[PDB]
Amino acid sequence: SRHVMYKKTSRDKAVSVYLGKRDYVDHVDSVEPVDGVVLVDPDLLKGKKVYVTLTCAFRYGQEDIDVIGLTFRKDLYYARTQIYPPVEDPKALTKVQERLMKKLGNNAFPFVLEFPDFLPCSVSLQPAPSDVGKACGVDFEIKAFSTNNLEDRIHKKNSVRLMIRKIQYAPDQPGPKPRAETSWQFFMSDKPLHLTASLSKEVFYHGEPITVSVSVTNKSDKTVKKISASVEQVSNVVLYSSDYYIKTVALEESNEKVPSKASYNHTFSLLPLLAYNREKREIALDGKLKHEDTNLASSTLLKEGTDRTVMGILVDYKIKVTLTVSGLLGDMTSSEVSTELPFILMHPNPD
Amino acid sequence: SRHVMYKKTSRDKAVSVYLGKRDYVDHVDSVEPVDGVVLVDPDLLKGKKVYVTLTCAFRYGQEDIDVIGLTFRKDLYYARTQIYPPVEDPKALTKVQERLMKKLGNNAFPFVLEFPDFLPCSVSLQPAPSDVGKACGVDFEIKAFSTNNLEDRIHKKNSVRLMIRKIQYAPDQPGPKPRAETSWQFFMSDKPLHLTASLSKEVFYHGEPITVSVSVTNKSDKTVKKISASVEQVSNVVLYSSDYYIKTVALEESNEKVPSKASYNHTFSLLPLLAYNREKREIALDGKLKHEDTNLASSTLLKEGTDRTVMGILVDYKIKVTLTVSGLLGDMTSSEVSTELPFILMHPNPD
Repeated sequence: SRHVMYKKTSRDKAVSVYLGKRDYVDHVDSVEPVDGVVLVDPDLLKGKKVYVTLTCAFRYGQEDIDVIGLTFRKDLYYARTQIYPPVEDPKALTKVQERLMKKLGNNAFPFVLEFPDFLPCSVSLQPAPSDVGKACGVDFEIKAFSTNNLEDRIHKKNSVRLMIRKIQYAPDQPGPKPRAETSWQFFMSDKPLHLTASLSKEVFYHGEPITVSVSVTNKSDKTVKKISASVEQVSNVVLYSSDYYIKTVALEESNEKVPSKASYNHTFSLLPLLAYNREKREIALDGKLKHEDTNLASSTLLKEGTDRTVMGILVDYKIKVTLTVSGLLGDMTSSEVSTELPFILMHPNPD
Repeated sequence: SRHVMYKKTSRDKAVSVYLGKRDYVDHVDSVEPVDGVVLVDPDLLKGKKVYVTLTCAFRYGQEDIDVIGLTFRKDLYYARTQIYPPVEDPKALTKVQERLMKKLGNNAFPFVLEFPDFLPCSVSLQPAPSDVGKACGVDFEIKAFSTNNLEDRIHKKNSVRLMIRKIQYAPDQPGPKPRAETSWQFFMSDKPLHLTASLSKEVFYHGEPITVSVSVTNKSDKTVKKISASVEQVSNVVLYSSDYYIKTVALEESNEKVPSKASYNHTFSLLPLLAYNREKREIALDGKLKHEDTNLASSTLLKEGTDRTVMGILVDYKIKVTLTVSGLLGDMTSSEVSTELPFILMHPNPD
């Protein structure tokens, strides 16, 4: 039984919001709803009506939504539900809504705000210290407030705001094994540099090592000086500025030589975590850096022909294995050749 | 007959330097020497001796060498030659040194400063407006000055400085044809996505179109939505800060579909010039942006096991062809796969 719960009271002692979670799982097929409870104080309400909202929104300039001096903002969703005076809709309470209701008492009014399937998940771009202002990403916010009319300035102490998150999971099995053969033919004649990278599965979760079986067969006269397997994260902003970023989030090298007429076989273990990329800036995270529950951003996925500008940021990951061949181009020069496999990265299934 | 010549007089009317060129060709095998002439005025010299220097040097912080407020500087070469009073070395004058000598008269003393083969060519990184200070690169400078002792402060008006450049050429023939087969095997069974990019040659010059013959054979159930061929420039700084940059300097897309059981054949024409990349910042050039004779930086080349930190910046270019397949990873998602060929980019042979 989960004993933990998130709550915040409006600083006029009028409204108060109570959530079980802050992180809601997008299962691709469906999304977890925001089942919550709102407390009221009819005396201090002063005959004002109370509503609850759910706002998904892209921002650009600052970290959070509720901050002065944004460069751009574009709400991607809005909902509203009157909780007091209550439009009498006695729906079945969730097991979480029971826990929150009993403790409070009679002035506890449940609610359920739903999530669309066209929205992205939570994503944030931590900017470089110098380029502070490039900061952008998608945010989510539950908010409750007391009001009379529907077109009024909501006062400082009337409102109450909880920053929530949307995180993405999907099953990795049953799934195939991605493979990539490739054969470079430099020079006269037909003597190829064969490379063969492969994966065990297409989906991966934060914390999971990513095994890449490499298989080189060097028929050329020239030698392979280094072999290296990496995880690259590409980020594409698709609102306001539309910037582009790329980061190596994991890397493992092999300084072993692979000369002519030789063959190489090794399985690299790559582990892209934020832990080893804290110092790195201009990187796509699924939250704020200071928070502990933050990881690298999940793989964005676009269905059919959805408006790309909706997603806010497009994050994708790929494996990349790179051979560093001595000679090849130039009499005495080291050149590089690579081959890239894409994969999905997501948040693991919560307990 | 070239009627043009570069000259600058020290603003004490003491020393003056006269060059035919400012751009000297590194032919990889050899380098063009700095054949020049120096003018003197024995009366105003005031019994001071005159020398001529050739200084290759990396810098970081500003555009030029002769500027106040550098963050880092590391000279990579230094030479000196006394021209007055002349150590009597009557060597044969070049055809260029003749032209400069006759016009001046009796006070014209020729000189020849040589270039090592361990030095890089001219390269510069134009920083972003925001990140001004990332500016770095290799510079070259001919300098003459009048002095008494060898350990004195050279005065403002005694010295004279000409910023010169070192540019790299090499022959493209006789040469092979780079090719790259690659075969992706996603999903169960054995149905591959075949891609085959190829080049006509390995060396290319500024201004020359780069033809890439692409050849797709889609045996998989899924469709290829887009095909794209690009030129990527990677820059690696190897002194002081050691930053990393990557830029698409040329791009050509093909929105033609390539469905299952189908085949694609087309030759893309890519043309990486600075003209189409002026707006782009954090890009490796072979000079200052404001100058007209500037292009994209040439391909750096490292021989045997040279100290990489000598070159200052490591610039490399590659062709990249990218297939954008619908489906593949995810039920209804577009993923990408690519294959990369390296090539050499250099300055063309001067007239």
